[PDB]
Amino acid sequence: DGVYFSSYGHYGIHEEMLKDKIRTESYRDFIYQNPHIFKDKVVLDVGCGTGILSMFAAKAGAKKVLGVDQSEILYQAMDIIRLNKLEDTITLIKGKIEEVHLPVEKVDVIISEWMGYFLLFESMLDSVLYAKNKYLAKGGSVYPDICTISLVAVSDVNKHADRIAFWDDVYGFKMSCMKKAVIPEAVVEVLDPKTLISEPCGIKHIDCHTTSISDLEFSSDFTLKITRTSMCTAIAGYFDIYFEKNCHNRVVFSTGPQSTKTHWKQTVFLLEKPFSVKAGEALKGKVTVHKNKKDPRSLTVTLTLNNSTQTYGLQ
Amino acid sequence: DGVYFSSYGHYGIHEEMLKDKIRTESYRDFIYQNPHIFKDKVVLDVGCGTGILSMFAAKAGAKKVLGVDQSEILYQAMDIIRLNKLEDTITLIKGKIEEVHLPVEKVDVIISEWMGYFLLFESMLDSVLYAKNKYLAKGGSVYPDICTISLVAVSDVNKHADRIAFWDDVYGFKMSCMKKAVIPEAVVEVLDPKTLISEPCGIKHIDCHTTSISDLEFSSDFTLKITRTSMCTAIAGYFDIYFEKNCHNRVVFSTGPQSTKTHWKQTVFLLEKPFSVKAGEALKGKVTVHKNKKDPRSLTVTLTLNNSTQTYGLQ
Ligand SMILES: Nc1ncnc2c1ncn2[C@@H]1O[C@H](CSCCNC(=O)NCc2ccccc2)[C@@H](O)[C@H]1O
Ligand SMILES: Nc1ncnc2c1ncn2[C@@H]1O[C@H](CSCCNC(=O)NCc2ccccc2)[C@@H](O)[C@H]1O
Repeated sequence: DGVYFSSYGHYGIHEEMLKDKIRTESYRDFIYQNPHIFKDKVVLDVGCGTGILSMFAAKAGAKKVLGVDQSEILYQAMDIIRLNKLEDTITLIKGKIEEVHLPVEKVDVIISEWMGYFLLFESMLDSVLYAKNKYLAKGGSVYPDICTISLVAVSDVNKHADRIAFWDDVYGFKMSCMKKAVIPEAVVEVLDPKTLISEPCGIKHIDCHTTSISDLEFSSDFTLKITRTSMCTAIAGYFDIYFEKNCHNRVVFSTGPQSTKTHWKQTVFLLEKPFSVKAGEALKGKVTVHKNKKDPRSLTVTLTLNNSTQTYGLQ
Repeated sequence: DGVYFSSYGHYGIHEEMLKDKIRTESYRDFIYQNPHIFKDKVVLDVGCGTGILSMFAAKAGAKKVLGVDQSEILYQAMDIIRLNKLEDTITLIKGKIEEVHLPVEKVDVIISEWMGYFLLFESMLDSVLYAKNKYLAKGGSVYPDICTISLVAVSDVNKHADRIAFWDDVYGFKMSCMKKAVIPEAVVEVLDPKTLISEPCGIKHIDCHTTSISDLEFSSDFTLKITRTSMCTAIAGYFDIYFEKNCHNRVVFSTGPQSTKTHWKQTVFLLEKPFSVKAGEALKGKVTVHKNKKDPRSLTVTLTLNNSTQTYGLQ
């Protein structure tokens, strides 16, 4: 989509992503501490951006790195690779991974940073799975290989009031009809871990080696173990990223609220009707994640909890 | 423009603007403390958004309020006015102020919140001046009536290094070619007032009663009185808003770094080549503000200082 690749044309998003130390050091450590994965191999960097994953792979001893991006950032990547004198190892190709012509039939390794808010926002894993099905050699590997999504309950009456009740009295005037636009929009924000009132519950496990495209729309029945008697005002979502297959030095990071903040923050679903929970309670709910019918890069999250159902949107 | 009015269709920008207490209380105080300006008058709210200025004017005793917005937010304004039982005083009209049909020939008062980053970003004052020339009755008033733009010198080597030098060494790789995209982009951020190294210099005075459209593209020769021997790394811009004409209770707010933060923050122009200044020095420069030839809602700021010239863009 023209709007989608246009946004990634600007250096601003690439600066934010590169300055995310948890993200950037995790990939750096994965590659530098497992050079047996890259030594003398053919590597495909899907959505290479500025191209630093391709340069990591070269440093780790890749025979050949193919960096692919549809964004205009690829022209910056070309200059960056030339500035670093790596043009004999790294080839950059402008286009969608779905339609570009590659100068090889097969690659030994696919690496990518495809993750959106709540993991699946932007639907870029579909592109990586296209690349894997078409190009990954027999016995090849895709990294990161394992991803999880988790939910956790939140009590934060003040944050709820600031976003919702706010619209009841604005300098004496009623603006209550605005609440209808607010509730269905998922909020991307850093969550104070003091406001967590449950143990986390895993709602999705993905292995990029065995997952199909169709698996990326899913339902889960979840149980949240309530740890604090309180008013439940929201459910928050986050994701964990693992580098595992054939690793001597496994790497993990979490985007959860108990972990150092990343640029992905946490995804918060505000409850239209907050409700009381008790420590020890097993809170049962159902969550379904779909691609938005209108824009398949946008997500729909359907949440059933406390005998009420709300659908939330990520952009 | 479709992109422009689309952005103002979402409640998010209206929430941010309404929660800016300095902005919102300034307009509230102006209207509530000068009701003689509104009593039994016909009022035009140009770009009414959620419509709360129209409701302020009604409370202050307006005979008739016409709220105009091209954005889809106008449908929310219609519901808000009905919820407050003000539909007999306030009429909302969907369209551009340049082309809508008004049910009156003339209005006594125009009120608007048209100000962008560095005052003139988005070029919405052109629309307010259209409305004034077409609709303002003989002896009518436009608010806010007086605006200034100021510049101030900054020393912040660390912030400069974080935005510019950062690209020289990214995990051992050279990304110096990215600096070319960064320098020309004006930064909108809250400036630490401890990093100011000059007295402010006014570069523009606008009275909305007498200013022409053509006056909104301007040049100024400025002098910054340096107060701290230091490395000058940036020039910051901000603006002041006055309610004056026929006021018994005059109202002012500043978006400057010595004042409480607003959603407009400050506009920062990073210098490609920081240079040394001395306390007592009279630093002479020239600044020109133009509409972007490609998109006239975008600004071009041409800065000459220390015998070097850089053009900066606001989106
Ligand atoms: N179908 C597609 N075909 C081709 N390109 C596509 C497609 N879908 C999306 N894209 C691009 O994918 C990127 C995603 S954002 C990651 C940038 N890469 C990056 O920082 N690498 C360095 C790095 C450093 C440390 C840790 C991780 C990564 C954008 O540039 C999109 O334009
Ligand atoms: N040519 C045009 N014709 C018609 N509408 C146009 C045109 N150019 C821009 N617009 C609209 O102008 C608004 C600017 S943003 C201020 C919203 N109003 C607001 O908060 N009022 C309440 C308030 C409270 C306290 C203090 C001040 C204000 C947007 O909604 C645009 O869609």
